[PDB]
Amino acid sequence: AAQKSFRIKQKMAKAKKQNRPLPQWIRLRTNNTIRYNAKRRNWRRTKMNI
Amino acid sequence: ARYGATSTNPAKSASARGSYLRVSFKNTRETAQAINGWELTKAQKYLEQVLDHQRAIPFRR
Amino acid sequence: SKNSINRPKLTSNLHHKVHSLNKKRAQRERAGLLKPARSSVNSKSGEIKSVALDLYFQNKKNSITTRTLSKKRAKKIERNLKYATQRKLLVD
Amino acid sequence: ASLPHPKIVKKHTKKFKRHHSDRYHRVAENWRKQKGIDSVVRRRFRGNISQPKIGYGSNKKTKFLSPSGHKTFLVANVKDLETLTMHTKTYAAEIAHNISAKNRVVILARAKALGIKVTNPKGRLAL
Amino acid sequence: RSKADRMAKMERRERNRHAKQGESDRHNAVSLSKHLFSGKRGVGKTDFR
Amino acid sequence: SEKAGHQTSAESWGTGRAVARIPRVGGGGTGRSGQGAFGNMCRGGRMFAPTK
RNA sequence: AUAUUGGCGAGAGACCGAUAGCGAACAAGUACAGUGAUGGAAAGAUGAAAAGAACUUUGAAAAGAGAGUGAAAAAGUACGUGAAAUUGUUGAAAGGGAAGGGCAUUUGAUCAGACA
RNA sequence: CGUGGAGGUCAGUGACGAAGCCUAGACCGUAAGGUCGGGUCGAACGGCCUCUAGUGCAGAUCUUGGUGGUAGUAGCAAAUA
Repeated sequence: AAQKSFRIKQKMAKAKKQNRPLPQWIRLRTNNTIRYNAKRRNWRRTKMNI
Repeated sequence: ARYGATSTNPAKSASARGSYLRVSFKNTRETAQAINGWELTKAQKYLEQVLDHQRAIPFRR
Repeated sequence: SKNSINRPKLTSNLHHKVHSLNKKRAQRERAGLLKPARSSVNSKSGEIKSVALDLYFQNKKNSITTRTLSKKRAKKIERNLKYATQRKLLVD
Repeated sequence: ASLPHPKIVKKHTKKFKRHHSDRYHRVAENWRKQKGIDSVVRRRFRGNISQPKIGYGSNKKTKFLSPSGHKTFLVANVKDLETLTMHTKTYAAEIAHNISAKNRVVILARAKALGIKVTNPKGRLAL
Repeated sequence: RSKADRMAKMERRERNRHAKQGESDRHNAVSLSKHLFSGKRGVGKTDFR
Repeated sequence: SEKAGHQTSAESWGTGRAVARIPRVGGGGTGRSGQGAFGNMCRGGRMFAPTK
């Protein structure tokens, strides 16, 4: 944890950047099937296994 | 929306609906049957009395 | 019974039941909920029975709403009736 | 009027329901022979349902006649109907369920013209 | 933007009625758990107190 | 496909388990785990006598 | 000349039709699980066109009732059809520690057909 | 008797409504089943002669899914409020 290595921090940064709900303008595109972020993650709710 | 059975004139009638409504179904069936066929103002008064514990909803089924 | 062997119990209940049964039946018959006689002009014996058609002609002649006519079926009956009227128009 | 026939006797007017078709929804009313070795229905005990057997076969002189006294024939068009032109006292045309209303009025016109009896003339007609 | 908010709200119905705490709850419950069907308990120790 | 219905890793749960003894998928966390696996009667299992 | 369950490009089928066909018709080897080797799903259908219900009104709001679009909301992003189990309401009926089933008939309800 | 697909045929049925589903409305068959009426539906489907088969379920502590009674019940009484 605190006193990380950089590799872990880079993967956590990617996880933070992916911690995004769906942008609304996506839903308005033609022939859109994506409705929710199916790959959404939460810290208490599913661990990322490093 | 399609209502359930209906046996009254639509010009002289009014409808209300609540769907997917998060309240216990058994208790709601008991309280709705307590005011079936009642006069509307009398039914509202009775329900306000039920909140006030002066009268109770009879639980039949 | 075993406490009142000298009163009819089953027979009294059956008399009461037949009385109440046909009082209820006569109440239904007087309100006209029963279907009319086969010879009546209001009967449909030998003719197709349709809830949709009956509601359509009841709305045209101008309530019961458990028996409901959909706007889809109402439009279909209007279209079919236009066809039938055109057929009678070519007949006459 | 129809071709003369005796009384139409049905030796078993009730339908032969399946054994426990009433007890269970999963058991349909379509008749099935009870194949159990200890089936009281198959062993034909007293007080159980009757099973189909050839003794209930209808009279040959009357086996396919409707109560009106005609054998029912399914017609889909005028061409099918005209095969009963010479058999009008022995056959009554029934209009298939999927014939549309306009084709039905054509069929009724031809049938009345030839005198062929039509079983369900009321049909899809909502004149 | 109102249409977007309406569609986003009208989508979550099935996930909410499964109490899915949002988009991040994809916990799956197995069809049967083999530890629950212990077997023939009473010989030796058993699988739970 | 001859691998149709066979690719699953599953084994029977044994006797005395108050369940039918059909092979059930191992592992966990997927809903597929614990389900009948190989038989023709089973959803996802092989067909009886795969067409050759 | 031979082999070819791989790769690349094609053409077919008396094949399967969303519990089927590859595990995967869909952001499927995904989600998820396991320290790990590995295991591994569920999930297609509004409508021709979003025209996805402006506006009024009740409600804190979800929504409701009107209105409206649409051929049809008996198509309202729970969306083609919409079975059964199971349930609500209405109408009828039965019920003195089963219910169901067989034969027959009462009663009530319902209902088809025919012209010397 | 019934079902999926194939060859032939009825110049078969079908948006004036195919299939499907619902229906104490009807008819034929000893039966498997077949036929018709009404409602619903909305785009395909039958008869006959044949061909073919992944062809018919009440069960297998069957498989997958859904749903009940239990039941508004057990219960939500550890950590002073």
